[PDB]
Amino acid sequence: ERAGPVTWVMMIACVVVFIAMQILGDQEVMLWLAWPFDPTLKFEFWRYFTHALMHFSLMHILFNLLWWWYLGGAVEKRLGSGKLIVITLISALLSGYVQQKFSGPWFGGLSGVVYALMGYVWLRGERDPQSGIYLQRGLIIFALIWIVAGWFDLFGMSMANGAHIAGLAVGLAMAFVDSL
Ligand SMILES: *C(=O)C[C@@H](NC(=O)OC1CCCC1)c1ccccc1
Ligand SMILES: O=C1C[C@@H](c2ccccc2)N1C(=O)OC1CCCC1
Ligand SMILES: [Cl-]
Ligand SMILES: [Cl-]
Repeated sequence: ERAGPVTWVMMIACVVVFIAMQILGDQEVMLWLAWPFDPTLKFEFWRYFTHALMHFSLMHILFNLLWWWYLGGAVEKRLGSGKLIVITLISALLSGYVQQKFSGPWFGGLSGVVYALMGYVWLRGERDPQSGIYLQRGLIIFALIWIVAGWFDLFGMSMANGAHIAGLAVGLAMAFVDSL
């Protein structure tokens, strides 16, 4: 029993980066991995994605990776690595875009991506049971509680509601496309 290669490599990468952040401090790692925060950086193309790899607390990374492991892992197993890769790239790009637009380039984390995955697995199951992909009732509840936590700032997070929504929109859009 094991998480697929994308699911696994993403978790490893997040952990390595989290470690780098402990050794060097958050700021220094952000200096290299954050969304372009200066026009002289706009052509360092890894930055449009690598912001998703940074986490700022234990909770952040523990919870993001837990949801990534479960939702990302299920999508990878049942729908393929390619599917997970595309959901990840698109949600990371759009949620990052929306985030920097409203609040500037200093942010990070897999939240945009897990919102997408959450939206994807849920809607897919709603519209296409026979797909084998669905979000259990109990998990819908826990997902909702964390959405509330982020919406009303019960727990301080890196990204704002807008970027979380942008992540969700991506997942819903792809599930919708997929269930035609
Ligand atoms: C990202 O939004 C950070 C939070 N993760 C999250 O809320 O994900 C839920 C689970 C399914 C999608 C919404 C977060 C949670 C706990 C601690 C810190 C950050
Ligand atoms: O988020 C989530 C899903 C739920 C959960 C359920 C079982 C194991 C781990 C996580 N959860 C969460 O926030 O649960 C809290 C209550 C008990 C563990 C932490
Ligand atoms: Cl595993
Ligand atoms: Cl966040």
